[PDB]
Amino acid sequence: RNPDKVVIVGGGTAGWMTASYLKKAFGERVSVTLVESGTIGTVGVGEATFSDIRHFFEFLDLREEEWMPACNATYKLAVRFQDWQRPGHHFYHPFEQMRSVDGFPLTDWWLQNGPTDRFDRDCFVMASLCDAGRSPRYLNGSLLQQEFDPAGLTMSEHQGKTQFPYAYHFEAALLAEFLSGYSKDRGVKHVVDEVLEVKLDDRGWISHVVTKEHGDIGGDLFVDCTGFRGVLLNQALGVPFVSYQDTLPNDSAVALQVPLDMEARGIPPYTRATAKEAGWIWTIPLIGRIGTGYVYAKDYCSPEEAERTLREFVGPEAADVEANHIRMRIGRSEQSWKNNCVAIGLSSGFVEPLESTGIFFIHHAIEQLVKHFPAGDWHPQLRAGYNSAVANVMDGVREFLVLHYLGAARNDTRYWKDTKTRAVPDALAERIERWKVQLPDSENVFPYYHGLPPYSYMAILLGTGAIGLRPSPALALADPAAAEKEFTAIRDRARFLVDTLPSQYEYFAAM
Amino acid sequence: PDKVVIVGGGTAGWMTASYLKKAFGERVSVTLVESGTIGTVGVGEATFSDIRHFFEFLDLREEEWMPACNATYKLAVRFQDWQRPGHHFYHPFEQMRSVDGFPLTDWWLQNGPTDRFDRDCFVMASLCDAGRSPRYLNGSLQFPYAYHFEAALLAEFLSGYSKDRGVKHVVDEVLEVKLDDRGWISHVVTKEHGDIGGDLFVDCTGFRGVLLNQALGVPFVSYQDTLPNDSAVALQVPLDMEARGIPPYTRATAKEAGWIWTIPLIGRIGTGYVYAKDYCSPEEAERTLREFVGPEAADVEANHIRMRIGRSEQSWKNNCVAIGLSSGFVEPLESTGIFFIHHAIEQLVKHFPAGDWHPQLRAGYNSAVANVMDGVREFLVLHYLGAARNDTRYWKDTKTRAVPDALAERIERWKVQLPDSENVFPYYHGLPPYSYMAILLGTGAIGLRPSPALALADPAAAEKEFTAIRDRARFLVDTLPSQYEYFAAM
Ligand SMILES: Cc1cc2nc3c(=O)[nH]c(=O)nc-3n(C[C@H](O)[C@H](O)[C@H](O)COP(=O)(O)OP(=O)(O)OC[C@H]3O[C@@H](n4cnc5c(N)ncnc54)[C@H](O)[C@@H]3O)c2cc1C
Ligand SMILES: Cc1cc2nc3c(=O)[nH]c(=O)nc-3n(C[C@H](O)[C@H](O)[C@H](O)COP(=O)(O)OP(=O)(O)OC[C@H]3O[C@@H](n4cnc5c(N)ncnc54)[C@H](O)[C@@H]3O)c2cc1C
Ligand SMILES: [Cl-]
Ligand SMILES: [Cl-]
Repeated sequence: RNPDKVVIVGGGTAGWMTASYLKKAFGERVSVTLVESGTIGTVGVGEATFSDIRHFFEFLDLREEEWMPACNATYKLAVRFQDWQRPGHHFYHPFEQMRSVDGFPLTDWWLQNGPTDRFDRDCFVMASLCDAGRSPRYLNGSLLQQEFDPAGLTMSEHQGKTQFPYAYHFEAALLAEFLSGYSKDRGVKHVVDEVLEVKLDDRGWISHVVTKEHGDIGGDLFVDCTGFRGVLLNQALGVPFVSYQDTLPNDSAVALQVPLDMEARGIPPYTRATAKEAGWIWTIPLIGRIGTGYVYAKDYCSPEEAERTLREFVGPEAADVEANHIRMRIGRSEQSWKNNCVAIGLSSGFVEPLESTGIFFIHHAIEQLVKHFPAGDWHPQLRAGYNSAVANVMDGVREFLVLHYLGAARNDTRYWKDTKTRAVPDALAERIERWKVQLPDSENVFPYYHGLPPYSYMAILLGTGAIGLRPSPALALADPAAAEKEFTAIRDRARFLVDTLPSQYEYFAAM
Repeated sequence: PDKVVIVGGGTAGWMTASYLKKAFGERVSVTLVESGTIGTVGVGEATFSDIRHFFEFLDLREEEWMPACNATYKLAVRFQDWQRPGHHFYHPFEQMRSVDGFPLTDWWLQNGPTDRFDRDCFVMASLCDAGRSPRYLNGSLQFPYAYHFEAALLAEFLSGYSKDRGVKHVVDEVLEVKLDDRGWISHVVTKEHGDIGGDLFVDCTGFRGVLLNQALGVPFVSYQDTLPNDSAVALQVPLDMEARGIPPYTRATAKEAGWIWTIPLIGRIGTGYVYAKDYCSPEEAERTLREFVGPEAADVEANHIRMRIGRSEQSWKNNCVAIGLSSGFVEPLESTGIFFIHHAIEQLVKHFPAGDWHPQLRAGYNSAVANVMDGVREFLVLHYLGAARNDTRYWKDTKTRAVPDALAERIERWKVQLPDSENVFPYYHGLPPYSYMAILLGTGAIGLRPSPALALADPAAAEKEFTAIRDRARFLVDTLPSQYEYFAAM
């Protein structure tokens, strides 16, 4: 009858997303205490989200009016992949549902007889808005419809049935500060101190966390949000961490924060991923500045050269700003939940920000935490269900990311030559063989949930260009009519939206 | 044009012929060869949640085909006496509702109003108990309801539909299937129409499997080690449906050595006894069925059937694809027979070999077909593993029989975790997570727990949703007409 006590260790994005979500879900029925270090800094990045993100704010009962201005937040409709196939060309991976004609996806029709040479513009409306720098909403908060006009879906069904599950760019520090206010206004205890030790009982479970100036803080469930450190799960409980470095070599990153005149430049409604000599560079647009970073493998490029490459790429306005060098831990823990300790965030695992899935992992974890929340005698099946769910999301996204590099047609430097000599898991090698003949569907991809629908695999395959696809033979005998009218309908609405929608700065100037 | 030759014309063949001709047409040539001495099986009266998409693909409105086939509506399947004598529950064609991330059945396990989950969580469960029509007397209406109909009448209707679009029809005996060098099919030899050749051959010859199983020697994987029901005896009983109404559902009444189906049609009921030989002989299986229906079924002829339970090792070999009973079959507990056909012909259009036969296309089709069979099979075993009835030797053996290691493990999860999208059969097999919920909750031999989180959650949003369902049901029952009144008007 006494409220279960949850102790959260870490004041990063993971920690406050957990505290606010847990407190919103259970209210005063659950006591939440968040302990964070005052000397240890947060990772400083993580500023683009995934198609899942809208569900998180809806669960928190937060409208865009309340949180977006305080975080310098902007809209994200897609990820623009630049120069991944050949110099000077780009394609979008949009957060938009794939339309089908007579049981066949529009991309399959596009392979038979597509209008233009860009699959993304023909099959996705969002690709036209991105190329025009358009805001998804008119000057009155009206989404893609001039006149005005919610939904109770879970996270998975949101990104599965919502036609336009767009995302956001935002400052990772401002969001954490906002969620700290959201949490503390709902009864979340805040303790700023260092956790010196994790005291375990006789049976190996966490008894309490030993702080320096606040004594022993105990509880029933301990949540590790200490980042790459893994203070509780990896260090204290000794849960082994498995690396993904063998399939995804990128281990390093260097990032800047560049204040720019977001007016002459404009605010592009997407994250850009420009392919480079030893990796790729991200461009995350915000209100007032852009967040840019070079994700690379240091075996192909020195940290010194990587920073200079990044500064040249942005230009003179980034010549003197501080550069943040990060050594990434790529992979995941063998299990994210052992005994009474569950890791959420960088402590659980991480893959390179190629598709901005970092915050997605956190969002998925806390949702699965509520779903598999213990209150009785802790049934092993509950913990097993959580660990398999979290691992499948990680393992699935990892396949999707390797596919980016196996599909890349770029082949100039040693880094991009080695991307095809590197050994892949046998599972993905077989699906690629299936995908060459049978364009990816719900039955030839990774079987368990991992946030990626078939049209995502379609977009990366069609856009990166090295893996040749074919249109299914049935479309050579089908009446192309209906498909050509669907192609026309997409082109028509796109032309209407581009000519009627405002830029983002215009939208954000109108409060 | 690509030449497709279909052997067999008993629902499997005509659904294939009409679907292909509507999908492609003129750019594909279809020839159907059916025996004029060998008949259809000839049952298959109830359908599944997929069936509406089939008629929509054929561009057929309900009024075009339903009266011609004596068709009625199927809102659910009523499982009777599977847990205890006199108790029943429904497995409806209605989406499960979610409150704060948890399915309504999970909330019901925590603090449900009534002792009947189906009445609390499903609206149509109230309509079934009240014998309501899903449509008003003026045609008004996610509810993927199915149909009951005469399989014989639908076959003739589709034949007309097929031949009205260029499907070449031949009535003759296929006496031989001649194989070329590779082992593919050159042509089939008829009795007096000569050889009929083509590029693709479709085996729809039923349990015989003349083309796939006999001519090409594709092995058959038996499911009888986990599903012993191998026999069936069926009747067609003309009735004054006005007196006792037309139920908007298929009933599955558990019996001493199996179960009995009751399929309501226009002017008659389709009913049969699915059973296992070791527990019941065909003669007393007939006796039981007649006593179950009554004096109205004392003189009507009885159709005895030896069922082949399982699936072919592969349904597509070389240039031959088997569709229907030739591909595989499981007992009609959930009416998945025509669903298997509808799925197969849809996969056939998807994996159509208009291109010069890539092995990956054939591999994809066989995987889709096999997993639907394996998934449904797992779902049907759950009916018997979950059934609390324990009176006869037949029902006691359902708890000592062999159980797939995969099933046994995810059952142990379901007892705690409850069926979701991540702990069921991971590939498409027509059954959503809420279908598994209904069977477990209804049959009652397998106990379940609510999620421990719901003990700490605010019930307000859930209690509101239960009330919203009961209110909508109360209104619908009071305003909707009988299913009989509906068809009597139209
Ligand atoms: C280069 C890089 C780029 C990224 N890009 C993206 C992106 O584009 N989109 C996206 O969604 N995600 C991205 N991510 C991931 C994202 O940044 C993280 O998931 C999130 O921002 C922070 O997760 P975290 O709190 O676990 O990490 P951290 O910021 O490291 O959290 C650590 C917290 O725990 C505290 N702490 C640590 N040890 C102790 C201790 N003994 N005692 C007390 N407190 C302690 C620390 O003080 C700190 O508050 C990126 C990550 C990196 C490294
Ligand atoms: C007891 C029982 C109950 C069932 N209940 C349901 C239900 O409730 N709901 C549902 O959806 N499905 C049900 N089914 C399945 C359903 O009956 C079938 O899916 C469908 O109705 C018939 O499939 P078929 O054409 O492959 O079989 P068949 O009817 O046997 O087709 C055989 C055809 O091929 C011809 N033929 C055979 N050999 C030759 C030859 N050498 N040469 C030329 N022609 C040949 C025959 O003349 C015949 O026309 C049930 C099946 C059984 C046995
Ligand atoms: Cl990321
Ligand atoms: Cl069936």
